[PDB]
Amino acid sequence: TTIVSVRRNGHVVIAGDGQATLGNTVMKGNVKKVRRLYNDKVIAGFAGGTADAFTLFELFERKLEMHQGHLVKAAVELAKDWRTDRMLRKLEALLAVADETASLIITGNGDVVQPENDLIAIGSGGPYAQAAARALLENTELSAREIAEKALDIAGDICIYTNHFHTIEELSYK
Amino acid sequence: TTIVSVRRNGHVVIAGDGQATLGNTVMKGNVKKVRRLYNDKVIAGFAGGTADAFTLFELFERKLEMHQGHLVKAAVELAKDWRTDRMLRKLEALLAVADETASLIITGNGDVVQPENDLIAIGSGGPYAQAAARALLENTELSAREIAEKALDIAGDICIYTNHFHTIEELSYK
Amino acid sequence: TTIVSVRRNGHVVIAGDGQATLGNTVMKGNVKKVRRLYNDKVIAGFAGGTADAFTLFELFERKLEMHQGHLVKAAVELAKDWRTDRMLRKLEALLAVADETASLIITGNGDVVQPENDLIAIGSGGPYAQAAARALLENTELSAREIAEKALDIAGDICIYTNHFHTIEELSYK
Amino acid sequence: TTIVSVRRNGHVVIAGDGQATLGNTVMKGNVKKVRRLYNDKVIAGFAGGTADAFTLFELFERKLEMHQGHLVKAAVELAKDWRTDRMLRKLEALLAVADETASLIITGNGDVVQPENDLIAIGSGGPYAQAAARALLENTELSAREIAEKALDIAGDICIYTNHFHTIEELSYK
Amino acid sequence: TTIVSVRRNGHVVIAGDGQATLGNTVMKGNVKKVRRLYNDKVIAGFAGGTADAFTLFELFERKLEMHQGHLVKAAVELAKDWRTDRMLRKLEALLAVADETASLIITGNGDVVQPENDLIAIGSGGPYAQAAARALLENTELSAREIAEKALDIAGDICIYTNHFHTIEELSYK
Amino acid sequence: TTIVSVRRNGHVVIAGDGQATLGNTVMKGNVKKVRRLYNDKVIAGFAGGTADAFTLFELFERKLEMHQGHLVKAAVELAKDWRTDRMLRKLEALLAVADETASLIITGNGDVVQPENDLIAIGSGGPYAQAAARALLENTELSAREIAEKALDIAGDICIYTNHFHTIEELSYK
Amino acid sequence: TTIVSVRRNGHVVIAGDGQATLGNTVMKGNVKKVRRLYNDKVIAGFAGGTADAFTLFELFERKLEMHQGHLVKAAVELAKDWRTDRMLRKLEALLAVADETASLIITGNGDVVQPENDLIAIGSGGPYAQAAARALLENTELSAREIAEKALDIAGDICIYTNHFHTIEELSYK
Amino acid sequence: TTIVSVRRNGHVVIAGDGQATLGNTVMKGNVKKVRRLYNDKVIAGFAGGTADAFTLFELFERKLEMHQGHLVKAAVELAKDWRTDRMLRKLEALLAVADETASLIITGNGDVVQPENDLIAIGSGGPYAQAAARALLENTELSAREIAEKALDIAGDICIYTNHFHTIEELSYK
Amino acid sequence: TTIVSVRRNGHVVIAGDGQATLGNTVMKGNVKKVRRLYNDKVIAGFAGGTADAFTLFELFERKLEMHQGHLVKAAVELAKDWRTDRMLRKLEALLAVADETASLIITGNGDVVQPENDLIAIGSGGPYAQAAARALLENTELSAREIAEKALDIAGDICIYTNHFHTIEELSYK
Amino acid sequence: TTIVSVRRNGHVVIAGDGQATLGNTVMKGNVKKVRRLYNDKVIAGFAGGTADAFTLFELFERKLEMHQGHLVKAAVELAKDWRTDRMLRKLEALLAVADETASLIITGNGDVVQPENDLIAIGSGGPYAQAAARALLENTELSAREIAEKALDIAGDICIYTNHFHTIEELSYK
Amino acid sequence: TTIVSVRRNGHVVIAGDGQATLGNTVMKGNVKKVRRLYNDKVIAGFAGGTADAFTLFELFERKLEMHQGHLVKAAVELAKDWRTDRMLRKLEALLAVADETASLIITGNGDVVQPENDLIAIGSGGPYAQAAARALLENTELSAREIAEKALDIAGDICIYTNHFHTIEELSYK
Repeated sequence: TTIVSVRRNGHVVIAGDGQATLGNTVMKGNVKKVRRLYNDKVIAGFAGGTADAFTLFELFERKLEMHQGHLVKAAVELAKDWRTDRMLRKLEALLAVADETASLIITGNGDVVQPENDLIAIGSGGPYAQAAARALLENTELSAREIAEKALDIAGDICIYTNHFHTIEELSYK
Repeated sequence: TTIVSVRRNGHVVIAGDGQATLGNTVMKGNVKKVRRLYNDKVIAGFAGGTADAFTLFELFERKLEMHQGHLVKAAVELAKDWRTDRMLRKLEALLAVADETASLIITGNGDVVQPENDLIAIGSGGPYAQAAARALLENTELSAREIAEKALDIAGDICIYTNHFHTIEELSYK
Repeated sequence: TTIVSVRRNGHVVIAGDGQATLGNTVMKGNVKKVRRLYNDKVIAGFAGGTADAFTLFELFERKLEMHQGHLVKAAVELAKDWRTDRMLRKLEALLAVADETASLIITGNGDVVQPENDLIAIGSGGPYAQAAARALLENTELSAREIAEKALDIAGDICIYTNHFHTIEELSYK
Repeated sequence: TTIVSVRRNGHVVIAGDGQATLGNTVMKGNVKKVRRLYNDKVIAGFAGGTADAFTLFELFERKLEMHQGHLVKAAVELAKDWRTDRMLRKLEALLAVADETASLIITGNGDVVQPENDLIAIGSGGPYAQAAARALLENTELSAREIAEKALDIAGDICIYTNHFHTIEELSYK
Repeated sequence: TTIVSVRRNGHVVIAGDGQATLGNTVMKGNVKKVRRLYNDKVIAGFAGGTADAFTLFELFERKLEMHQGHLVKAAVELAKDWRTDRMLRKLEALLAVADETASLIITGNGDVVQPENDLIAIGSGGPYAQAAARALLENTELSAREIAEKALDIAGDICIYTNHFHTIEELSYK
Repeated sequence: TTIVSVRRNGHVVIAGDGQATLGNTVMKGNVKKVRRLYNDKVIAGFAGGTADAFTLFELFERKLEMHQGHLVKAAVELAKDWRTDRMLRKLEALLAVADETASLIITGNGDVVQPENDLIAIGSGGPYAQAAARALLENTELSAREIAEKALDIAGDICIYTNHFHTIEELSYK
Repeated sequence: TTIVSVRRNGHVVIAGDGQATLGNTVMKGNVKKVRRLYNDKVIAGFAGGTADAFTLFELFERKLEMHQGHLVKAAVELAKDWRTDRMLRKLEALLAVADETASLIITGNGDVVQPENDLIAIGSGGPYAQAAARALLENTELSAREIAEKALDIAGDICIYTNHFHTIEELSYK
Repeated sequence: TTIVSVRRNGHVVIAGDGQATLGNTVMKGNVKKVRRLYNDKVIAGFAGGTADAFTLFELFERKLEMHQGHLVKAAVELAKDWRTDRMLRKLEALLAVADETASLIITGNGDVVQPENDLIAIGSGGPYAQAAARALLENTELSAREIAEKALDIAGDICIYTNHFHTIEELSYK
Repeated sequence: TTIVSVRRNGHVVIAGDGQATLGNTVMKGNVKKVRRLYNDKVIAGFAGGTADAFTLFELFERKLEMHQGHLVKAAVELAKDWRTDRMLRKLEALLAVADETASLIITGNGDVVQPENDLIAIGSGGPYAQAAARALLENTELSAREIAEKALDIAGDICIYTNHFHTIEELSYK
Repeated sequence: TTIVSVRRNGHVVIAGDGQATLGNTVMKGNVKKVRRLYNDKVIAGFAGGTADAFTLFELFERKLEMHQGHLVKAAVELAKDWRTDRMLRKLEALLAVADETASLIITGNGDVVQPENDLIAIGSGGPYAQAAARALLENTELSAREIAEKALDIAGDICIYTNHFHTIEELSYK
Repeated sequence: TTIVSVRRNGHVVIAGDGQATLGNTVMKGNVKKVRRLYNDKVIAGFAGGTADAFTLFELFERKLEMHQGHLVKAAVELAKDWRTDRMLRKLEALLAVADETASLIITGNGDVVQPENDLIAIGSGGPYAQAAARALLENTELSAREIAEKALDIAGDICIYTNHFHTIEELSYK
């Protein structure tokens, strides 16, 4: 699994592969690991069980409604209940989420993190995608969509747990 | 253990072996690993302890009653409760279920998965059956029952933990 | 890694993938795991270190010269020296080899095996390919090349350690 | 793997399965693990690599030539060289051999063993076959062939590494 | 430990050894692992702690009184509370029980199983006894008592955890 | 640690060493591993943590009050609560207890056991003492106190974890 | 495995069981673990592989020839070469040997040991037998043969890896 | 450790870090892992012990002399002696070498490898550098030196065993 | 990870790196491992999960409110609750905290420790920094900020898990 | 850690080192592991976390007030609640305490122990100090203070976890 | 173990502790881990077995004779033979050596390393000493002897396996 997020020129994207591995076998190659949230104003991705993310995504929209869609404050309340609740503590996933404000990562340890350039790269192939996205962002004028697309393909060539099926959700704010 | 599910021409089937292995010995060769659920509208299989599935299948039917028989939504609620409950988390099994709508897999990690062609193959012999079923599904006009039957016999010849005792539950919707 | 051998209608083939994995990382995707031997009379494949097979294949040609190209007798002498020599015992690979006479497997344990229909499938993806090839060989009139090619692609879709880069060496005898 | 030897009413037999396992996968199901030796005077079986037994069986015939077909003395000389030679010490197999004189087992540790009633049962399913053969030999008047056949089928139903393909070589001396 | 149950000619029996092992030592050789229940209408055995079975046996008689002595339905209710109750879940034993209706096995996983010919064989030496009992039942006219007696003796010769002290409870219904 | 119990001629004794080992060092050599219970009507010993036994012994006396001092029935209720309670399951000890009625062992697995001649021998040196006691019990007229004393000294000379410090509690009923 | 040596009243004996265990299975119950050496002047026993002892016993006779039958000096030369030679170092066995002079143990670590009263007890059941033999030797006038026989039977009742098949070789010197 | 090789526009380079780790400690940060060979016609790098490469590089120059500077044939002769010689087999390193002809990798297993675009990336940070170099080579017109420099810096930011000290040897052939 | 605390001339500081390692890859290089607490009267650092500390730091401020900001007494109450609570016991972190009174360490084992000169150095690079700080503290007149800064850079050059990104919070009391 | 207690000539002392180890590093060398309790009438020491002992010491003074300062009875009530309370059960420490009456040890298993001569020696270096203190107490007329001082220094020279910083609290009663 | 090498102002030194640990026990505190070589022209130290270094240091002098005292070239030949020879490969030690030319480290992996400022720090306490020596070398004018002495004392205070016994060998060249 690999998920990338890039922000450039008033645009931010999130891309993820579709591979689902069971041991040394491929279970499903067209998994949709990216989706939109909060009435199309928020994009998000997840590395882990499908249902574990759907639960965290729904509760994340709840925290956004309490906080008027504030991404950072809602992310802290989600990470707060994730570590706290005995039910949510059992969930194991790596969430990635972004809006026009900023991009950040959420973990099951309760840790909320914003990467240096809002450059997110998670999953088993995350480090491989961060290496490629870091290269293009500093050496090219390519849009955030082209960077996340090419970086995810390179991660699929390297990571055995990542394939080349792609799902992207762009958000333009300019 | 091997369990196969094929969907074709308005028909969907679930087939599984009957071998139950204890270490290097066969404990029972006529295990019924396939059964019907929700008043004969749903077929299902399981790879693991027999009572572990009977517990999960009964609760899955209760999730269908709360969701009016919706397969996907009830499968998530089952996967949510599976990972969450301290008693259900001890269960170790691989569930397979299908209706006229779609086919999907349920796991103890809370992951709900629907394979590409609704082609499910689980158990120690799953990947064996999956490659035989994929070959016939694309190169023959055989019905879903004929594919799951021949694929399960091939997995029994290959997997040492799978035998040729078979149990099938077809569902026709056309 | 996956390697297939099929024999039908006076033709026999050997096909294998090109993936080379290190941990969870793909090292090389264009590895040639199939080659010809004994002045083009024999085709062979290997699952393991590249040089480990080049050493075994070289000595196997020498065993063919002492036995005048007899495949079975030279394979036993190879398997004899393989387990015997303290240098060769350190080698770890799974050999596959065939001629117009028959097809057989050679292992580092000194075990020489000729499968049921001369249908060889080895590597981490071997059993995946064997179930696909078994399905087409009984239900289709496809030539040995079409079976090994389609079976190897199915194994690459399932096995995470197998890719879709192909290398084939057919031998026609009729 | 399972191999049985029974001696009754001037008759002695050796029977074995044909399953050849590779990990959790069946490699070949029609392996001939039983053969004749010393110009049809001796019957023998083996549990292990095919070539490892062909080497030991060849040398065993030469030990019979030096000892004029004496089974016991040739078996000790084979077991003596087996542990001694650095080449033969790498071989790993369980040999079973019998003639009109007596039945005995040979191991890579150099140990030569004659069971109580000349009842040999080796391989992964050996103990399961000895349990059934011991029951029939004391409670039935069945011939040695009928006992070894039914005991081997029972071992195949229990042992996952043993199948129901059979190979037998009877020796009648009366 | 080994326990056998055979049903033939209107008769059904349950036999078990008396060995109680503590590590590599014998703790007690005259353990009574078989007893009668439900006012002498039911026979039962157990492989595990003595007190764990006495608890499950008493509760099994309770389930029989609620269900008017129905063996199958009471076995399900026992397996239901065994897996469910936090107290009973700690118990570790393998129960075997039979009446004039049928014979079945009960486990701590909650799984209820009826063997093919009502032929039960549990314990560390269970597979050894099933191999012998399967041979005699198909090849002899011996009564169920003689089969369980001879099969248990063979299991004691093979299994190091099983001795030759025997306890039997026959039930005749004809 | 070694603890012995012998019953002869209307007398029953329990003897144990006083060695307490921490790794490869002796922590204390005068431990009192034997004591009296239930108003001097019952003698008992323990191999393990001293407070683990003091907890189990106190509850065992409460079980005797509910059962009017019945040894066997109270021993089962203790073994039932031992395995069942989450706090008692953490305890690790080997209990030995006897009265004028019989002698028996209690374990943390919930197993209650009465040896053949009411001859108990537990601890790391138990099997040592058991063979010395079995020899004297059958070939001498020595009283139970003389047997348990001499057998414990023999176990101290053999077991590195057992010393010659002794504590005995005899019960005479005649 | 259990082997005992007792010396009394101008007599010395060596007794051992015949059980040969593989995992949890008895392979052979009539193994001869005791034999005579050096033209009937010396008795010996072994715990381990049968051929491992036959090799050590043969060389031990050669050490006796170089030292004119001196037991102690030849045992040191045997233990010297045992740990020394790269071939002999792979052997794993526990030797026991005695003559009219003294009794002593030989090990694969090169350790030569003569017990207190020339009372040897080795094997998995050795310490069991040693405690029984120590009890009878001090409390009875029984001959060395009666002590080793009764002590070996007690060890077989306790040790799961020791049976009651016996082999004895007495040496009378007076 | 990380080493990169890029070939573009008649130019080829080899770059590597200078970090030398000892457990979790940095031993030296200015290691020269890149050097020139064969009178400035060849550039090479190594991942491993410093002296292990100096030995292999010296012998590689001698293989170039016998083959008149032929890179491929000398690399096979080096890989042939590397696995063969008992002295060289103990060496553990990953060699990287290139000239105007082509670029290739040499391993201690004897395997000689040429990557797809002559793009070599080895060491603990090798995969991270190949991800970035692959991105720039396809999406930029940057020279081979600019790609290897930026890819090595990205690998140093990711890999904990790689630092930002650089050593480069370019070869221009045009 | 490395965290340093120095106290000198009425000043106390806490400095830490920003490296966050996942396996052999750097996850984030700008982590803020130092922060202020209790209305800017207290400085603190942490080595471990970011949210683990945010949980412990918030409760530590509550302990300061109950104890009127007393550092030592509140640190014990935090360490008491840390080891005691089933939820807090799962936390894994190394806390460092200081005020104008003293400096001390808090651990998950419940151990509260105040180093000799109030010189704290924790994390994988702690012992590295501690030896650099000890050298400057005794041989220079440098202020506590200059010591913690230079010592942290030295630990970053040595520790592979520590970088040169720095965060400091000084407290002046004079 | 090492702690010693000696009683002689109307005087009793408790001495302990100051080393606090974190893995293979020294965390703090001046730890006060000895203190006075119950209004200067009781001396005590502890091996473990500092806060864990402070909690047990305070509760120990509570038990002394309930029991009028009786050392033995209060020690039992402390060991009773230590094992019982879910909060106190998490504490891990080794307590040593003494008054003019007697000296004793308290553990987290709930075990209360009085050494033979009231000679306490706990911690990782405890056995080393007990060896030295045992020598001086029987062979010299040295006071209890001189014995505990010299024994603790010897334990520091031997134990790597013990240093030579000392803290002593003498109690004179005469 | 800790060893330091510092070079400054025409002077170079090597200092090491004298502690020798076995498990958790100090074996010897006055070990000489530093010595002179090549007729007093060279100083050296070692971390590991004493005889392992005496063998390596003797051969190193022979490598200096063949190379006329060249430190670097003789160190490579030593590291070459170290990894090469089957006898030398068993040696485990960390060598440190220096002359007026340069300072360098030698390892059993064949790795020769010269640190940045010729500042060597090896052993379990090496990294501790390196951080102290790095602090004084940049912030003080202290001579190389004063730095290595103060740095070694700091490592002994931190490392539990390092003591304050010192051995130094200075070399002045100016």
